[PDB]
Amino acid sequence: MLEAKFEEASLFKRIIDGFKDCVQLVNFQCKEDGIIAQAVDDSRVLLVSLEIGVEAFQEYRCDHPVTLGMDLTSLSKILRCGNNTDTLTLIADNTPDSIILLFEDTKKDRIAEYSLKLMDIDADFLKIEELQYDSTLSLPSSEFSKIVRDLSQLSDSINIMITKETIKFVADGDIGSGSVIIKPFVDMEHPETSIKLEMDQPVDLTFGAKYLLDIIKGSSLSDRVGIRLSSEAPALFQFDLKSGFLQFFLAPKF
Amino acid sequence: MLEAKFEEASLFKRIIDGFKDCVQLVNFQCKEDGIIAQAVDDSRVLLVSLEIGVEAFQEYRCDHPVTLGDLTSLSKILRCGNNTDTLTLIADNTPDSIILLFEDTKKDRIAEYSLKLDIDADFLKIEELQYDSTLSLPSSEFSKIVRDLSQLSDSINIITKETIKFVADGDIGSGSVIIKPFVDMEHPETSIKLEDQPVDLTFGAKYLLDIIKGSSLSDRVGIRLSSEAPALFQFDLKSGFLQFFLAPKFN
Amino acid sequence: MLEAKFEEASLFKRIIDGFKDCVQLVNFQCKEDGIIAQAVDDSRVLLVSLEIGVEAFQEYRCDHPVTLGMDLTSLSKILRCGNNTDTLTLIADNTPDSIILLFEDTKKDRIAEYSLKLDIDADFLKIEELQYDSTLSLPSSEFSKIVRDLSQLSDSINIITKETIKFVADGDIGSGSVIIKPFVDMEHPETSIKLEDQPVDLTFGAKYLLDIIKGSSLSDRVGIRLSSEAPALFQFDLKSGFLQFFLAPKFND
Amino acid sequence: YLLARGQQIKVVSQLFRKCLEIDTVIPNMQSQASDDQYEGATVIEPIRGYYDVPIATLDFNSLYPSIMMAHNLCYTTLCNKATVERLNLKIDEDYVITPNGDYFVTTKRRRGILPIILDELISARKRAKKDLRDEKDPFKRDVLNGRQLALKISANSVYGFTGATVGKLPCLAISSSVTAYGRTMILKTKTAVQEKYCIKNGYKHDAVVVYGDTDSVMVKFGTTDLKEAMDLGTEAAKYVSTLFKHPINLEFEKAYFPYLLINKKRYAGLFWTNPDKFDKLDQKGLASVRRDSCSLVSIVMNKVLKKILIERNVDGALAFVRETINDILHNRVDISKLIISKTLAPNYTNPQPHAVLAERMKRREGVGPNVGDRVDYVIIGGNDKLYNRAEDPLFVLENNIQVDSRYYLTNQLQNPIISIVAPIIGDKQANGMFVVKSIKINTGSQKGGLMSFIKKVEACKSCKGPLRKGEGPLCSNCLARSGELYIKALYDVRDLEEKYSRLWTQCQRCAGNLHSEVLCSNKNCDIFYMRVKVKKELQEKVEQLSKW
DNA sequence: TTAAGCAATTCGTAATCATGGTCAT
DNA sequence: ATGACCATGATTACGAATTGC
Ligand SMILES: Cc1cn([C@H]2CC[C@@H](COP(=O)(O)OP(=O)(O)OP(=O)(O)O)O2)c(=O)[nH]c1=O
Ligand code: SF4
Ligand SMILES: [Mg+2]
Ligand SMILES: [Mg+2]
Ligand SMILES: [Zn+2]
Repeated sequence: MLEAKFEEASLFKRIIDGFKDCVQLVNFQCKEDGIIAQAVDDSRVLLVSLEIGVEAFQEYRCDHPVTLGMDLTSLSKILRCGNNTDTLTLIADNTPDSIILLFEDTKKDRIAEYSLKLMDIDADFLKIEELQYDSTLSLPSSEFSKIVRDLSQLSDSINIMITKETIKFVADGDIGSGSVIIKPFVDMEHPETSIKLEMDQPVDLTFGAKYLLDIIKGSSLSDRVGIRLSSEAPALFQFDLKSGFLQFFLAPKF
Repeated sequence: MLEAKFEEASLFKRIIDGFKDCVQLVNFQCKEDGIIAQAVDDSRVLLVSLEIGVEAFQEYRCDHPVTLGDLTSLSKILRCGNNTDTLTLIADNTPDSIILLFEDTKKDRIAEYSLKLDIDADFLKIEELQYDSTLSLPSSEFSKIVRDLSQLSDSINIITKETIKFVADGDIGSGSVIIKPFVDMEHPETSIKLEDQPVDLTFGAKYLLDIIKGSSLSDRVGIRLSSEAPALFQFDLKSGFLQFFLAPKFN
Repeated sequence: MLEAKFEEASLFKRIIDGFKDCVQLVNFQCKEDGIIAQAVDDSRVLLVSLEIGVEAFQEYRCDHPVTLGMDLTSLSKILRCGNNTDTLTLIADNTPDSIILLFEDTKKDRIAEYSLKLDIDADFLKIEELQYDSTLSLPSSEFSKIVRDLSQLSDSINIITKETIKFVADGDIGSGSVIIKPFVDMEHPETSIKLEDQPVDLTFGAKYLLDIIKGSSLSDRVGIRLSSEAPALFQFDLKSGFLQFFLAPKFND
Repeated sequence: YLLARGQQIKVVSQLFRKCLEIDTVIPNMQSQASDDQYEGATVIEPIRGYYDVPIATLDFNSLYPSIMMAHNLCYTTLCNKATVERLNLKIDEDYVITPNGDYFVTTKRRRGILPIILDELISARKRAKKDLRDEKDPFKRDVLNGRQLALKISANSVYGFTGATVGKLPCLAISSSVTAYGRTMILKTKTAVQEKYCIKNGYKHDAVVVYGDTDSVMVKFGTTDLKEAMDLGTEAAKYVSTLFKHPINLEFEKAYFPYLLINKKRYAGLFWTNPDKFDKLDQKGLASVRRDSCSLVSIVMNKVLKKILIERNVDGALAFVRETINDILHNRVDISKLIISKTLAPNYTNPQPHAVLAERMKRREGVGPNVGDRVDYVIIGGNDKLYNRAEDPLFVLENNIQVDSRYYLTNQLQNPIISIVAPIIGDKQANGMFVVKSIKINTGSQKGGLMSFIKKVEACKSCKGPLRKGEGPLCSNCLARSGELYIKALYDVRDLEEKYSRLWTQCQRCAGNLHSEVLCSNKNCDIFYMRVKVKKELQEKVEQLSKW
């Protein structure tokens, strides 16, 4: 019997809304050390992978590894029915036909017990074949999201140039072009505004903006994002969590 | 000649915006005591009744009882009204239009609007019935609960053992929210009232979504349920109220 | 090259906010004293005129006169990429084939260079009216309010009597009249309203008025000059210039 | 001329011949630029629902040619007010006025030549239909039907040419007059068959004109009996033809005992020309008889309508629909049944899927389908617009790229099945069975930009427990089911290997050769796109069985 | 220089418009 | 505090395809 009592429903709502658009049907694996769920989009170039360790939760009674066939649209509809003062708890019996979600308010008030039906997506559980990335950069997430937004406004193909320790985005469209050249920044006052490039290998890669527009949606969970780039290995965008991550795996178009 | 002077221009704006979506044509029967207005829904399932007293107007003459027969036009005209404005209704003898004077504290800013008024109102005989349950809860809470449970199904199930339970069973799943009366907090406005016989009715979501739009006149909403009569959804006013009669679904 | 650096990036954005909706294409003619550009709608009822002086720039260098015509919808996209801490800088070479917009910060080295391709073969700049029968001024937010309120009742709005500004609109659902008088005791140098000869009565087009009132973002005070059988002047003051609108009236008899 | 020229040259030649035989010269009227459209017919409102009562069908024999040859309508009979006033022609005897307002003259003044051409064409069609009547072979029956169908197109092409603005001698007066006459005639016959067959005259029920398609009126007499309905339809058609001019004639053609009127110009039913056995199952306008819908929809709709009308068991039809949905969601439908074909156009303002597909094929292969060719494609899964998600079925079969099963369920099969089952089981009960309660994400043999260098952690079976550190196809928690999952896997492998053997041995028999390799490119064979799918699926299921 | 007509439904994509969530104020 | 602005459903329009008379 799984019983994952959170600390605040906004955490899980943002966790889901970070990737509820790219993918739509996932398998949440409630194992004995938290929750882990990976999926791939229909275009098969984007792989979402989420890990919420047991530390992020408040209570965890799951004693047997269970699987939940979540449909992200219905679950987002359910999560939109949550307040900002509720301790959402996900309960599931031995053989789960449906999942129970309770947004019991801290002060004694109306408990919100929703029963969401589950499916069996019968998919495979995947994992990245790891490799030493050519450059593991860290960058404030809001700035990255703004950069992707204003660049994708121009064209539909964003390029990244990691050379000589200056992260560079370029986009060459029909109405013109746009080139952002941010230097590696570091400061003691604002730790979020920190950009430390790696001179391991120069990286010149171009990704489709139609996928970065979905990557940048999970920009609220992590105040800063870690982008790992390699000319052969597929790029990774890691949004760090309190006890996990919401990392995306994207492959440059070719 | 009918001459009302609203205390606040935003008052009548909130009054019309609470029901301007479920009904299109209404008759404003203005009398010495005040104005009475009722009309059925376009689908003939929702009944609204408007009651305003003389106590909400800074000046209300209403010489002769006159009937004021398009909610959209009224809302478009009332939209022009600003904060520091005193809306004044003006109606002549047997009118074909109506003047809405938006005066200002500064007498150098005057804005008057005329609005052309024929509605065959099937006047129903409303009568105070003895309902099985009579509750009251904050308007923001009920609106939130309905907006939540309407996404799950098109029908909402609402009291047994002095405790209401909002249940909606749809296709993607089901949702339950318990309801217990309380007045523990000093402020009562956030209290839940409840008063005789168990009642379990099911209403359409859309009409509830139109009714919860009335959560702009009072911080509380009273609900009176009867197994053999349409429900009573009323929002209280300082000088009246705006009530709703919703016919439940089939058993 | 062409070096025109704005004091703040948020200035050019509001400047173009007036053009974007009504103006389709406009050829910017640069000079040694500032920038000027004009255009007329496809129906030839409204004329726009831009005048930006050097005083609204931290540095200006336009040794040779330049003339570039581009799309505002594409330019607005480029301008929206500007943070509130960056400085805009227009960059164009001799006989430019494309304009270059530059955003730079002052604490962290962040260079944002955007290119924009630019010619309609039309540079007709004509202004004739320099004397109107009445001059008034009022807040830009207040005029836009009255305009969008009256536009809901009809497709045209009629604007002038002795020491009073009258806004009247008659339509199918009814009529609407807003009468604003100048004197205000507020003692605030912004929300005040002034009016300064001959009575004026002319009806214009609502749509054009909606497109004009959208220039309320450039400043907080718009002046309206009226003249019978003459295009009205809708001007928005600017620190080094203005954005004036020439809307021609409609024949009413 | 029959292969490089349209239907205009034939009527032109006929007109010139009849003119030469009648001492008449055809002017060289400069063809006008173009026109938008004139007023055609007045299709009656289709009362939708399920009709178990026999609906008779009464249609007109060559409606527009009959109207032409019945009112002396031609080029040589087209007068106006000035002409009739100058000649002083009596009304209703020497000249007549059409409902469009145009003026013509009776046969007493001048016999037209379009009536003669139409007499020739209908006398040809009469024998073309008599030959079909005296013929037994079903293939030869269809051939004679096509022969008859081409002789009623030209008889209608006469009116089309008189109304064709683009083309010589465009006389819109005559086309407008025949359309007005047709509209007024169908309205009059509807009124007459609703008036005569009612309660007052001594009939059992109230006849109601259920549907009308500009020449036909599907009157419902109410009698559940079928032979009585046929006899009443014949009597009604005869009485109606009694109230018209000689060349016009209404005929009782068919009856629909189970009638399902889906919408306007869209219905289905059983063809009863004899009160003892239904002829066929009609499908007018439905997505089954269309060509821009995958053949799966056609097969499903055929089986569903067969179960509903012929056998009359909606439960079995709903069960079959559920099974089809499960097959779609679990990738159990062959690619050959998921192929959509669309006719390419010369120019495209709004981009289309097949147009972009043809462009990509030209850029990639080296040559693509030119204009006029039916380009076929399947809708692969993706995020961008639908026109950017379409691929050659051979490219899909080779690259093993996945098919958008949800698209085919909701956009291809959901709407027609819903529209045909809702008049029986209601809208909500019909739409409830289309919820996605199960899914199969293939993610197999798709090695590409990201689908390469990825792992499969091989979770536990029947519980998907990631804590499968202990080897074996099952975790220690659900080890009690080790005798059922093996049975499931083994029987899946059995079915797959039987199907694989049947398909490949069948391919060898077809190729004629046994000791040689069968490298067949024929993509029109139902077994094509299926042998490779079964080979792949059997490979995967055998590799899954090898874990025990 | 050459090409029958119109009526009707269904689906996809864009353009436009109402409405809510969150922020400088 | 009040709307501002961006994001997200309804509604309309029209191209494209095909079939029905
Ligand atoms: C098929 C077709 C039809 N028309 C018009 C012209 C009049 C009506 C009657 O057509 P219908 O096929 O039912 O057959 P119909 O001739 O009326 O009757 P019968 O088979 O002789 O009984 O439709 C056309 O203009 N072009 C066409 O290709
Ligand atoms: S796929 Fe068809 S054509 Fe090819 S060998 Fe098999 S039966 Fe013959
Ligand atoms: Mg016919
Ligand atoms: Mg027909
Ligand atoms: Zn297990």
